[PDB]
Amino acid sequence: YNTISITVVDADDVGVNFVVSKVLSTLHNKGIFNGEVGVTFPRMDKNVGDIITLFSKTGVDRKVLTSTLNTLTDFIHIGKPKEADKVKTYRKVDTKSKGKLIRRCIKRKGVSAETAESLYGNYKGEKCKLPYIVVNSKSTGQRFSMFLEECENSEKFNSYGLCIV
Amino acid sequence: MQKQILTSQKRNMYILSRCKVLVKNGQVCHLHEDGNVYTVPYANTVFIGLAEGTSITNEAMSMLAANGVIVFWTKGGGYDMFAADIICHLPQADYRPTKYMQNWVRLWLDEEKKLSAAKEILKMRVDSLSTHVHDFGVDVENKRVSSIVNKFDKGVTQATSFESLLGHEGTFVKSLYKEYALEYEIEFKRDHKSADNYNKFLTLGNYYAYGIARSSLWALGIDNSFPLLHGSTRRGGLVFDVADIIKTSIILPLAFHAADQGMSNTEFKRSCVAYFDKNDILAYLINNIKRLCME
Amino acid sequence: MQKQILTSQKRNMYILSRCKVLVKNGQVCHLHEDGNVYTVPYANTVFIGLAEGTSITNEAMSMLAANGVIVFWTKGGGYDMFAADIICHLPQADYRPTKYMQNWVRLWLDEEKKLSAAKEILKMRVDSLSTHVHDFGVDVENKRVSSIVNKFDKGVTQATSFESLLGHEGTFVKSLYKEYALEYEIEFKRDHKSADNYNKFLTLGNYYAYGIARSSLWALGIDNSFPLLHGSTRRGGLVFDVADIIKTSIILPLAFHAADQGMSNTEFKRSCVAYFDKNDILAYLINNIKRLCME
Amino acid sequence: TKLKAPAVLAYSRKINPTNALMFAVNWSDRDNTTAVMVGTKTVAGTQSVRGNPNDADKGNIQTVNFANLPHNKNTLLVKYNVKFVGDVFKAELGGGEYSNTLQTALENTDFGTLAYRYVYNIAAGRTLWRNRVGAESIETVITVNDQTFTFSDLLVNEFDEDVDVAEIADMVAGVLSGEGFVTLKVEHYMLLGEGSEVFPSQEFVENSKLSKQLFDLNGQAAMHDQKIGNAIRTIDTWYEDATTPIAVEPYGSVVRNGVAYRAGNKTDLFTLMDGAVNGKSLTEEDQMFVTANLIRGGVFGG
Amino acid sequence: MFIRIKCFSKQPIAKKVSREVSAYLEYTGNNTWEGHISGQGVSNLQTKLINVGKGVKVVCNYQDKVLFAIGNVAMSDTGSVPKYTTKKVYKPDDSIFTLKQGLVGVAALWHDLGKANSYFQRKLRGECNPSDPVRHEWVSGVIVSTFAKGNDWLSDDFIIPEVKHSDNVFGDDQVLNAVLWLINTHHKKGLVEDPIYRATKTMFTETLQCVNVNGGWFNYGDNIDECYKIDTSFITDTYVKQLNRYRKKLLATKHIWFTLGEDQKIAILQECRVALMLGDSNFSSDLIGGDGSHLYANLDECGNLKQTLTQHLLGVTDCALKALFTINHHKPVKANFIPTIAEKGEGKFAWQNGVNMVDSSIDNMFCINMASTGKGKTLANLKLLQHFGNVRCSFGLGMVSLTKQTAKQFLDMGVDYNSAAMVTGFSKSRFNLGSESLDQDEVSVEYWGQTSSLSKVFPNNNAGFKNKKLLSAPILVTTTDHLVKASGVKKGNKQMLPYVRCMHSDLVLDEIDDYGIEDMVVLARLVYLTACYGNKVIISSATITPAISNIFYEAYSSGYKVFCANKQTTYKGVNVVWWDEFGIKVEKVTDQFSNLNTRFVNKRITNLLESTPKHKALVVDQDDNMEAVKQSITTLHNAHNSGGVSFGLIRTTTIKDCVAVTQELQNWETDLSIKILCYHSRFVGDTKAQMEEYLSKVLNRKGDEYKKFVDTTTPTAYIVVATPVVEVGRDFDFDWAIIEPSSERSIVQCAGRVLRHRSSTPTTHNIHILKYPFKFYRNSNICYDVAGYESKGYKLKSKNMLDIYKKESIVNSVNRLQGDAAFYTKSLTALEHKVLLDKLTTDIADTNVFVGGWQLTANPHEYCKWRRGTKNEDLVLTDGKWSGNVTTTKPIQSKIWRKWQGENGSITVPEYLLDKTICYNDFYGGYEN
DNA sequence: AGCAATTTAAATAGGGAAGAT
DNA sequence: ATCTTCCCTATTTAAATTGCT
Ligand SMILES: [Mn+2]
Ligand SMILES: [Mn+2]
Repeated sequence: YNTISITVVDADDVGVNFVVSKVLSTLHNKGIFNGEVGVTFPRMDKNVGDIITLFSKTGVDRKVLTSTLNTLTDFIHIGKPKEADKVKTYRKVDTKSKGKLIRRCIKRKGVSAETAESLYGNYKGEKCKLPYIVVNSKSTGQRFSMFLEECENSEKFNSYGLCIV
Repeated sequence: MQKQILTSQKRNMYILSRCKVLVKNGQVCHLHEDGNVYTVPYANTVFIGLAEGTSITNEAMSMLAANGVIVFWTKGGGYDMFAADIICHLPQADYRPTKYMQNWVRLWLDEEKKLSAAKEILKMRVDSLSTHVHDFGVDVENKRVSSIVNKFDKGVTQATSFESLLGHEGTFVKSLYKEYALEYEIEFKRDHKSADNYNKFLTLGNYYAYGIARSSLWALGIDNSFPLLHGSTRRGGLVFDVADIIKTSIILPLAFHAADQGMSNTEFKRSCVAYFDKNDILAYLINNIKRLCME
Repeated sequence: MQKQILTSQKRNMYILSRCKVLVKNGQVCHLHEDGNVYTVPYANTVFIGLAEGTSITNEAMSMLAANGVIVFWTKGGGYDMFAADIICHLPQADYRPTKYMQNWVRLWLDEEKKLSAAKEILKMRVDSLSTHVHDFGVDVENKRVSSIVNKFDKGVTQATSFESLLGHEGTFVKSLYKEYALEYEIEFKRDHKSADNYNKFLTLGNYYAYGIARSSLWALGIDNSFPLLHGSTRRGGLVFDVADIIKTSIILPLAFHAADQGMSNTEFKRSCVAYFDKNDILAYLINNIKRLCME
Repeated sequence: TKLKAPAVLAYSRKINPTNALMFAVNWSDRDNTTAVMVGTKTVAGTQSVRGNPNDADKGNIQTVNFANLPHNKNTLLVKYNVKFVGDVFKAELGGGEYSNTLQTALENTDFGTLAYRYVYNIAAGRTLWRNRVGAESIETVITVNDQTFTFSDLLVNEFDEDVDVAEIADMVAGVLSGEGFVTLKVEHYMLLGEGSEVFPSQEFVENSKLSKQLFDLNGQAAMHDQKIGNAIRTIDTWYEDATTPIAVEPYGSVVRNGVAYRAGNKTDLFTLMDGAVNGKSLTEEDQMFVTANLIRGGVFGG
Repeated sequence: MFIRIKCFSKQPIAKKVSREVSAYLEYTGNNTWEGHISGQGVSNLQTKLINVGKGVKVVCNYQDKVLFAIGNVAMSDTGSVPKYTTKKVYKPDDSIFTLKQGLVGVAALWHDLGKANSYFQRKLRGECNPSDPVRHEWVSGVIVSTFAKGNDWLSDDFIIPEVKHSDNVFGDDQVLNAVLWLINTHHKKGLVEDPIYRATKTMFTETLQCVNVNGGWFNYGDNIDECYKIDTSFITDTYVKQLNRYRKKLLATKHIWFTLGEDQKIAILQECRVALMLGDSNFSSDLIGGDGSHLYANLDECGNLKQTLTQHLLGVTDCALKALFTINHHKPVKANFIPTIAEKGEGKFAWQNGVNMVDSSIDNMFCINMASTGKGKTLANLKLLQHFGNVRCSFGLGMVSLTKQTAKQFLDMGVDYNSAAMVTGFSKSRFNLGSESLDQDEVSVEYWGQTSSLSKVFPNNNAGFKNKKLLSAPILVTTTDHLVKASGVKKGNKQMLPYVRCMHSDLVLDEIDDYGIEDMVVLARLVYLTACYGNKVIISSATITPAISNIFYEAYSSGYKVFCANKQTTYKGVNVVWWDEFGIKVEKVTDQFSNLNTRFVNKRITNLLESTPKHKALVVDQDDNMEAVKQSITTLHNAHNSGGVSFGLIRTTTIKDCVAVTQELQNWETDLSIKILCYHSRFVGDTKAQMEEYLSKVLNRKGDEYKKFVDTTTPTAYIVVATPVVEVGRDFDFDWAIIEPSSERSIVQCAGRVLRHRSSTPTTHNIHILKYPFKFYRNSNICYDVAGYESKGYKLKSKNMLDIYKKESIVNSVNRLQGDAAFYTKSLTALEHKVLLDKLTTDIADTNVFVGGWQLTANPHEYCKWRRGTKNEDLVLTDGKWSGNVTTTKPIQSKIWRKWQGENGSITVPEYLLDKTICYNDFYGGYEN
């Protein structure tokens, strides 16, 4: 599948990962990831890396995405579209912490608050140490951290560039 | 085999490989690998080169030098010359240094022409970048590369001293290194001691650039002891200064393409000499040095 | 890599005749038509001249130039009467020290500094005479040689031009040629085309001092296109200017002794190695040309 | 010779910016300035510290600040006054056996370029670190001695030529080379979008404390004066291996990258001022760097 | 330089060396090259002729002397190039080589019999403590002793009997006792704590009977019964026949063992032990792979079971036999014939023609080079070594920097790295700055050299860089601690490499007086061991005391007695070569060394005394030494100065004394322009090195180059307050010195730091000796023990230097050269000589120099410790941040002339001063505040 | 003890072919 | 062509043994 590169440059004044996350947000908000364009990162060791890599099967051109990232052009670099027979596809993994599932136990099982604390008191509290990005969510008005990890390649992708199922 | 290199306008730097050069029936010929003899016309060549697998004889040497055809010994490829004599005005009638050589000396001496020629060598280095456009490399007309080019142009034009020009030259060279690293998805930092593909491929490509710049400086009789940017104690600094023109325009994209596809060194050598033969890079350096020294 | 021997500390010098020079198992060796392959100490060779009937491959030049051996050919303009173009390839692949070019050309361009440098190199003739004495020929301290050295110094002190210099050369050399000839009881006319030993040994020593002078020049980076002596009969450049320091002190006494004591060409050649390494003439010329450029 | 540097030698700060107060406007309704309020949301979570494992059962009710634009204004306005002051060669604590030699060694400083890069860092948006990111429109208005200057498209990384920055740079270099002061009221209007989250400067919190303090003057979000002063002097493109302009430091040191560019390679300020008072020939760029440090100021004693 | 190279080689190793030797010389035909080349060309030809591979057979002749000989080519004994050399040349009553072969073979087949107990099996498998209660060498010794008590141990079937715990395994049979000591001490020597035994035991068996299990073998002792229940699975074919053939070899040769002397037995058993550890470590290093199970000896890196004990014993036997053969039948690789040595010395080196008075064919030589400093002592030592032929020597010197100085002299005169090997085993970070290309200095560690044939018998092909430089060096310019381990070690196989090094190489020890008393004892032990194999000892010390020169001669004489009776040759005596800058004297001395040595000493004294007095010392009368230092500085500046500028050296004793003198002089109000330096040893890597290079370049007074390293325009007192680090190995030249008295050799050495380079005589006085050491105010009972030979057993009756020294005296080496034992309680010189003869005596004691009987034990390596210092922990400065309790402080900034800063490095603090903060400072390093 | 005959074998030289530049 | 590596190719040296005087 042919692919394109979006490398964050000159982001020292601002962290590199903040520019990476803003690149993800601007690629989300102006379309791009309809259902078939996916992201991958060549340098996840402990950081998310500074290269966004889009491996759309139909083909991503330079002009559409450089018009999309007109806001990041001061510290971005776009390579010409190259080809890759295999891309290392990542997916979204989310975390739950206490009250999250407590409200689920309010609205699914219909139990009271104290017994919902009782079934979950000694449980939960997982801690994801995977490399991540920090995403502005616009439909739900709060900003969060989204965790990415390696999984088998899927035909369909989300609106963010990660695998489905 | 037989190889033609245009150098100035009409004289041709002949390169002969796997052949035995001697005198047959009163004129210089050479037996090739296929057992077929080939003669050489004295009128159209001034530089004749002896690549790998090549032997020349004494009366062939004498008759070649008596016809104005001055011979040099080179490593196979034609741009890695290790042995020659010095160009004169005429080979037989007199012994004077070439006008180009004398002009270079005078320009180097007076401090103002040396500064103006240092600015000019960097102007033509930016020209070289645009002139020699590659396919696999980055776009020279791209906005980041053009911003680097205009930054270098402003910095060279506004500078009044050599150490400012050295800082600006290093900024431009390593900025193009950073741009090509941003292309080829790698953390590239220029060090000669590294054993990775990009650094060692750039190192041996730089050695090829030094060889072709040495041939271009020799072919107009320019000596190897008058550097423009580099210091007076730098041995062969003019070879490095002339090779700087094509290090970041030709050697750098070819070397990064070679490390990207990962092929071996001899076929990188054949790619470098193919780019030198196709676009007449030595002729570009010859005309560059003529325009620098003539002023 | 090591120090790879200083080129002043190389002692072997050769002028090969009627042979095919090649590389056989990494060896610089010349093969004759009788099937004899004689090796050459290429890491210790000062120069290899090539006489008529000689031939050399590429690889032999490649590992002679990497070891800093100057290779010239005795034909072409090698008839020594015009002395226009003795075809002399140098190893410029090694990037030479530059400062001797800088001080040399600072004094070259300045014509008054060139005139003074010419006078110093003309005084080096009599300096060579005094330093290098011979015990089988002319005593330097006798009345004729002391008188002509005094006349030469008092003429070169009051000299005004290079035309006046050309004339003082006529006197010194011609009359030293003659003074030896009268003491060796031989009517002698210097002729490069003459068949007598007194001239063939002199031309062989001319080629030997050519090789020593050119190796001393190249060592410092000095070329040949910057001579100090300009004249009608002084075609040949700086290598003959350095070489005629040691005609009448070294080359001429050895050639006259050889001819008188019936030496063969081979032993005269060897007598030349013995005098050029016992008194260390290459380091003498190299240090003295450092004294010449200096500032 | 051997003019040894005074141990009390210091220079005053010559680029004094105010705190960058932050307001919410529209793009075509630029006069209605509503102050951006730092909200603060509570987060429930137990404490996890290395020194107190016994206290991890209960506690640490933390309340972390945030600052967004309101949902009716799409433009963030940043107001601050940058005050350039002259006589940068006067040492305030130093003296004049060394500082007077510095005066007479840095008199050939081209202040034009120094000032250009200062006003270019003012105008292009170097003072707007994380909130110029992702903005579809950048605007800078500079008011100086009853003169208004408008800047729209200036790429901040390279200092390209525009006659507007140059115009102000003239009076700024005339101040910095001579005696006096000049004040640039800088208002930045960046169109981020409707309700986009803005970035004030951060107070230092402890390893524990709370997650993040945003900088408040009288309840309103702002950014630090020294942080803007970091932005203005971010002009250093003259160290060896200079890729991007860094803040002019006496050691060329950036904390956030974990490397120092001018330390340990004879291009630090101190070796250059000792070379200046011992009188070796400086180039224009390192002398400009030394004058930029003296404009920045700081104690140089040892 | 005209050389001729001939090739003896077979193979195409007559072909691929021909390319390199035909790159540098002309071909004269018949595999012979001949021509002219430079000395650097000789070095390049050596470097690319040796590196080309193994089997190079090259002989080079410069004129007619052999330049070099690649390989073990016999080449020339008289003529050069032999005909065919086949076999069976001499075949003598070798006797002692058959004795060493029998002892090593019998012991090596019995050295690891004690690993067969069940405790060692579960130790290798790993279910118990890896430290045994009793070490397996002692268990194997118990096995052999029980077998010898039961059956006739020399001619019987083996069968391992039921053994119990034995406190002692040493009986009376001298040969059995030799085999038992070889078995038990194949890992470590036994250590005897007993004071009466240490007082009295001298003989071979009579000391060996006191070596019990409690001397290190008996670790804890709770599983002894499991440690002595043993299986007998060794009874196989090849093990039994190997044991039988070696036992019968010993049986046939042990008749010459009783005809040996004590000295022989000790040296022969030391050689046997060294060969036994060589074979044991050689077989333990390599992995053999195959095993017959049920019993095991060693473990691999993965801990798996390997090297079963039958084939382990067989492999250790053959490797030790081969070790012995190559160390006893080696023609070792010697250095090049340096052509810049053999010519005449001119002027002040004209005494170096004394080598033309020495015989070139002597098998042994004991040089006592009493020449003064600045005369080229080490060059004269190399000349004396090269007078006997090609050079093979170990230049063992104190300090790293003195080895660097001798290496730089060897480099710039004639010696390349194909013959020289500078060894400093610490990898110091002192680099040369300014210009790497324009250095022409900083002798480094490469050693192109030539690998000797002895590397194949060492463990895992010797080692990497360091031990290859140790063993294979023709000339080994080394720090001395790489050679004093030849005499023996506590634990491990660190004895074998300097032992085999000093076996085939000469020993050259320069300025042995700067070493400690125990250091000099173990150095004379090394001299005895070097003389045990016929090598020549060159001692080079000007201020030699008769006692020292005598005990070094007696060590060499006992060693040459070992070597003479070892080759069954009648002992004619030792060729003693007395040498100084005024003459030489070579005598065959077998007895009356003392009168000849004192006559040479008196002749050197009379050749020193009619020369002009260069150091006139006045002992001050001022009691308080602080103001004595003040008044002496004022007086010697007003008398000794070069146009107002004077250089003074305040030699004090210890570090806090140095900072006390510095802090007094900095606060001292005077019209003199005092500029103070601190020059002690407690300093950080950077700071210390910087002081060294500066001081060496400002106190160089052979030329006027220093006028540019200091401000000589203004009249200034440049004062350097230093500890004994200035009086050892420093080429410094002060105008005058003020000395705190600690020892008389300190007085002579600090006289040697004044007018060292000039020849102008002083007029009035150039040395002012302090009235008392500063320890008098801290300890009036004993004050000269710090950096001196006063001690608790040798106390001066008075500490006044008017009582114990001359008030006006010309200080030279004469007082140290003469030697006086009477009146040692009220004079410093006789106190010095007393200690020197009362510690380095001709006895064996236990910490003495003739040590016999104790070499078998671990006692001379425990109670006589080389470089015996205090605990010494190292506070390390890491990038400006100190490690321990350091606390950087600020100096007085009154008169400091030069102060170099430091960021890295380490300071050596005694554990006593670790209690408090050492308070490191940039000017003066360590103190008490 | 030197040698001779005579075997035995290790190695040296060379020519042809093929693969590199 | 040039030069290198390797495989024949057998030609060419060195050792080894042993009656014989
Ligand atoms: Mn063991
Ligand atoms: Mn063992």
